[PDB]
Amino acid sequence: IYIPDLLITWPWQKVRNPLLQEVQDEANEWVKSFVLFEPEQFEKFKACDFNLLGALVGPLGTKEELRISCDLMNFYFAFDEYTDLASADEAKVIARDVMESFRHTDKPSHNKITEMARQFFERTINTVGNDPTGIEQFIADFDAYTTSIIQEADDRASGHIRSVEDYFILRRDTCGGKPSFSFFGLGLNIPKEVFAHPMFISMTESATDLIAITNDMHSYNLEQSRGLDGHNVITAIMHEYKINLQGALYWLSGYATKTIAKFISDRKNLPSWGPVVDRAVEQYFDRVGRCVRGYDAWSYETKRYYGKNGLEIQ
Amino acid sequence: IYIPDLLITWPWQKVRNPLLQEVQDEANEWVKSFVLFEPEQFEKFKACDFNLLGALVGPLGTKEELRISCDLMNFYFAFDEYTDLASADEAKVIARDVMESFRHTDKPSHNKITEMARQFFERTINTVGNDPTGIEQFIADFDAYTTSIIQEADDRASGHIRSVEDYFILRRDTCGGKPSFSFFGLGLNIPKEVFAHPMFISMTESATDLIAITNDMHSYNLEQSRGLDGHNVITAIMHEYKINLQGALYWLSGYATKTIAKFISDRKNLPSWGPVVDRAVEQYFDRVGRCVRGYDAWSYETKRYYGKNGLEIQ
Repeated sequence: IYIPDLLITWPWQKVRNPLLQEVQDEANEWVKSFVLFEPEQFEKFKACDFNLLGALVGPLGTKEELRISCDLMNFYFAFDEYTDLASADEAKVIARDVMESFRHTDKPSHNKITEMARQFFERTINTVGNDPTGIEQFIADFDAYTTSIIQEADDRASGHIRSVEDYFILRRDTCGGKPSFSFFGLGLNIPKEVFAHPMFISMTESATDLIAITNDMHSYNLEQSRGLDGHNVITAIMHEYKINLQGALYWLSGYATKTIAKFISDRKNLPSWGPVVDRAVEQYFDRVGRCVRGYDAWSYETKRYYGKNGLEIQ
Repeated sequence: IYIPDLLITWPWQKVRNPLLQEVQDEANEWVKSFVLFEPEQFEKFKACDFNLLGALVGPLGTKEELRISCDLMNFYFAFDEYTDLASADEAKVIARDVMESFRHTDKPSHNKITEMARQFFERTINTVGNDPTGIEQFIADFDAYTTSIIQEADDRASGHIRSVEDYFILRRDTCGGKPSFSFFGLGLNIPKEVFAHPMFISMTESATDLIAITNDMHSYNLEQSRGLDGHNVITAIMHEYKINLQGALYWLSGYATKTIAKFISDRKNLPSWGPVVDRAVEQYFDRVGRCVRGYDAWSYETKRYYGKNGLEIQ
């Protein structure tokens, strides 16, 4: 099997924040203070290695900025664990309380996950400053993310094979790209009208697809090993186009090439909103660029470790 | 080799204007009047079958509307023939004169190709009415089309294998999609500002890629049955991604799927410009839809007739 590099045409290159190993400890301290880690649960947690992910995607900056980058990825883990054996309606209330903790960090929390959420976002606004419009964008993205996951666990145990179109509509919210992008953009004070511009949304959608499909390609070998390969884009493509695994990977390479080319073209054709926000929007998608590359780096290294492997029998 | 259907997700369906056979004569009794056909030259002209293209592609309407639709396709051929043995700077002058013939149908012409151009456009404006903004769009599309072909024939006899990105930048002008779209849109009186809207340009680019890649895929067997065709998108993909023919076709299927999905998404997210313009833009891309399907229909039937079984081991 030949596995194409879906990001060969993605200009942003992999860079590890050097300040890791200097926040990796106090970051792992913080999380354990909120999660009663069982043995075997601490394993797969640290075998995922969410702090490295923060170092690959977050701004290259102060030790405090790498701090909040580590908390985001760790908070995503903690939120999923805290709501693991919760029902749909309970999960929706928990997510709504988490979003209230983000909106008002001055108000006190009422449980482990609202306190975690309150601390992490209070730290973030200390480091990054006030950003009314950015904060609203992030909470809106966090809401669409939590909804998609809670309501996909409500769909689970069903015999329908998802089409390629329906795979993307769901995975654009489930993969957690959108709230990662809007979080790393906090402080840029981008106006609400720019976030609602179709070319902003279009570039956001293209970058999310790349996070979803790279994650599925890099995890597919693992997934198909133990019948976890049912919700993968490769399975959707093989089923819908009646082609073998090799075919579906060439297909993704084509799909990826068009997606990247439209991301870059849309960047070059954005409207101007004057010099100040233009620099902000320039910086925003620079951060998205680093984020897509950083997810692909981490998602390749962790879900099939080895070295520079390119051909397997699976 | 398995050949995918690149337009399987394209909602517009193939429909032949029933008024063909009733316009095919008097329309073919026009090109003969302007081109001195030699044997072997009148062959491929009736073996290309440009009036069926007009019937597959143009609006389903009056016999006069099918007339102007067949004139455009016929004019594209007659222009290439008239400028076949011309130099680069000579070809630019002839193209500039033709565009002047479109701008001023009242003024007399000075040669075969300016008279044909004048007679075709006066008829077109008799049928569809005046369209100042639409006429400017079409002439701009026709300028970029003639320029691209004149400069490709001038660069030719060079050692460069063109990359995938450079293949698309050229072929978006060379395939004649853009002037076809703006021509079939004549009469809709779309505002100059809607033509310059990046979502209008993006949808236009997406539909042109589909015209370029369907034509190459449907002509690739012919093109390689006679060499290796170094100017085909399949050649560019095999070279650039170091994959075989089968691989490059799966790649195209993925590239087409993303392109189509972005065309439909972009249509659904156009801004509103009021009730009159919105109906105009709805009709414009409905016609582009029919045009893309119609080109794919014609170029599958012409370049390798046979039938649709799926497989063709060549």
